Formats: sequence, structure tokens, C-alpha cells
Amino acid sequence: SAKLECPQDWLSHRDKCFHVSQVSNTWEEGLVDCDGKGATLMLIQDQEELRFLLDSIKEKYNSFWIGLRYTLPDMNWKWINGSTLNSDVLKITGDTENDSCAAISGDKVTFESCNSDNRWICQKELYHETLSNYVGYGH
Repeated sequence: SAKLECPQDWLSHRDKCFHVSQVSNTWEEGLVDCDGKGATLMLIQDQEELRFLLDSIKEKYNSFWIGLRYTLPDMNWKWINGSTLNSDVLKITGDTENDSCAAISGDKVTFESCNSDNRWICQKELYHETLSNYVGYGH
């Protein structure tokens, strides 16, 4: 769609706005930082998303956490919203079996122990009221 309004620091792209925080935190901690604004830790759908990231990244020679968590036991990458990773866009090894959480580092995506001091990317999705689903359960 045409995107709704988001705070000025947040780079606006197809219905989502990004804050490329050049300050470091741990993965879960950066996630909480996104929670703090009423936003989410970056949820990537397609490579169009990341290509705009590469524009907004600016530095590249850093690493910025996105909402990619490696869920074990399962061995798939899931997002914080509960979606499945599109590993086909860039280098994100699915079968790694490590304590990994992923971060943008340059034109690549890298992954390491979620506890590493790294910067992060918050996205505030302009469409967060898209599908809430359920009326609870059905009582």
C-alpha cells in the first residue's frame, strides 16, 4: 500500500518503517527497544525489503539484529511474529544448529549468539492491524 505515518527517524518503505539503530544491544534487548516504541524487531518478507535496508543501512561495516531467531529444536528460522524465514534472499544458513540470531552485516546477513553486542533494526509496521485473528477462541 502507500504506508501510514511513522516517526521521522524511521525510514519508510512499503507499509513499514525502519529504525537502523547504530547503537548496540543484545538481540532480545533490541527487540524490547522496538517494543518500547510500539514497533517490532525487523520482519522481512521479500528481498525488496532488504534492498531498502541496504539503502538505509548506510554504514554496512556493522551488524544490526533483525527479528530472526533460530528456533531449536526445529532448526528453522522464525521471526518474532511467528513467521518463517525466506532463506532464499541472502545468506542465512538454516541448518546450523547454533545459538544463532541473525543480523544484517553489509550486503549479507550473518548470525551469531543472540547475546552479542550489536546494533539493531526496528520496524514499525504501518499495517499491524492487518490480521489479528480470532475472537479469542470461541467462547
